[PDB]
Amino acid sequence: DERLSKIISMFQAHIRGYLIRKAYKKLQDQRIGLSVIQRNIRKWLVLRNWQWWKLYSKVKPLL
Amino acid sequence: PKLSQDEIDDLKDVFELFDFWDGRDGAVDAFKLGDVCRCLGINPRNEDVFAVGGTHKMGEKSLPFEEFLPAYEGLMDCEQGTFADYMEAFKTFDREGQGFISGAELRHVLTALGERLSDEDVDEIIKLTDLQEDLEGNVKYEDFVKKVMAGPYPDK
Amino acid sequence: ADKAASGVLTKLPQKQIQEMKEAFSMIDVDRDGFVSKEDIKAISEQLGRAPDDKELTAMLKEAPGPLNFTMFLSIFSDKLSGTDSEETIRNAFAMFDEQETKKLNIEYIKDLLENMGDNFNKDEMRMTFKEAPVEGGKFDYVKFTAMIKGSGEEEA
Ligand SMILES: [Ca+2]
Ligand SMILES: [Mg+2]
Repeated sequence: DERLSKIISMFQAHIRGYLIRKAYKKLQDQRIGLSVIQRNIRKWLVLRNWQWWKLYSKVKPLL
Repeated sequence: PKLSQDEIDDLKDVFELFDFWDGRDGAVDAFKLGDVCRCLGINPRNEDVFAVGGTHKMGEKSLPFEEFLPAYEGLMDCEQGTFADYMEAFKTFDREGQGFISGAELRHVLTALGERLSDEDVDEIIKLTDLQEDLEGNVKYEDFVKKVMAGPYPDK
Repeated sequence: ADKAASGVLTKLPQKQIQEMKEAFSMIDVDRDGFVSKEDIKAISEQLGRAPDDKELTAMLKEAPGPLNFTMFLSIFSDKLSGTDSEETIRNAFAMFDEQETKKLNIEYIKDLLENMGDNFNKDEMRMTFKEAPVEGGKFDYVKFTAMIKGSGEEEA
C-alpha cells in the first residue's frame, strides 16, 4: 500500500533519472552550438558597426 | 559528505551547464536542482528533491553553486529502489504469474500511481528502452525494470 | 603593396585580400599609396554622409604607422580573425533543428538567443533580426549564416 506506493515512485525516479541522463549529452552539445551562434552573431554585429567595415562595404560596389 | 571532491568538480561541471541553459549568470533555477543531481547519477524522488530545496516550477528561486553542495550531499542519502522491490511492486499487477503486464496496465501504473509521470515521459522511456509488446499487447516487466535500472548508456 | 600582397601570416583567402587591395586603391584618393584622413573624408563624402572628423581621426588612430596596404590588410585581418566557419555556424544552428528542416521557428531562435546562454540584450536582438531572413514564421539559418559570413544575403 504505502509501501507499494513508495516503491512505484522510486521506480519512476529511476525513470526520471534515466531520461535526464540520456538528455545530458545533447544539452552539452547544444551549449556548444548556442555558444557558437551567440559569439559569431555578436562578432558580426561588432563588424557591422566598425567604421572601417562601413567604409569597405560602401566602396565594394565600385570594384 | 565524503564526496570525492571529484564529485564536487562533477557537480561544478553539471551546475555550469545548467547555469548556461537558463542564462549564464552563476545561478541555476531551483526547479532544475533535481535534474542537476540526476545528472550526477542519483535517482531522487520528487519528494526528496523538494525536501532539499527544489521548487515546483521555473521562475521562483535561483540558486548559486554553494547552495547545490548541501542539496546534492543530502540527496545522496535518498533511498533508491532495488530490483527486488521493483519486481515485488510489479508482481502485484501480474494476475497470471507469467511475468507479463499489459502495455496499458504498465502505462497506467506509471502515469496514475506514485509520483506520477507524464504520458510524454512514459512515451520517451518506452521508446528509449525499446520496449515492445507481444502479439497480445503484453510486456515482460522484468526486462523493462532491468533496462530502466541499467541506464541510457546500458550499465548504470 | 599595390596589386598582390601580404603583410603577415594573416590567413585571409587570396580572393578577399584582392578585394581589399582594390578597395584600398579607391580609398586612397590621391593615389599615393597611403590612406590619410583626407582620402577617407573624400571617398566617404563621395559615397554619402561622411563620419565626423573625430570619427575620421579615431579610425586613422587604429593604424599604428603609415596606413599603407600592409597596414590596411593588417587591421582588417586582426578584426576578422578568430571567427567560426560557415560550416561550423550552420551545424551549430542545425543542432536545434533535429528534423533538418533547414529553418528554426522564429520564436524558438529568439528565445534561445535572448533567454539562454550568454543572453543577447534588447539592442543585440533588435540589430540581429532587422537583418534576419524570416518568412512564414521560419528563421532561415542557412541563409542567415551565409549573410553574416559574407557569402550571402546582406546587400546587393
Ligand atoms: Ca543561469
Ligand atoms: Mg593616399
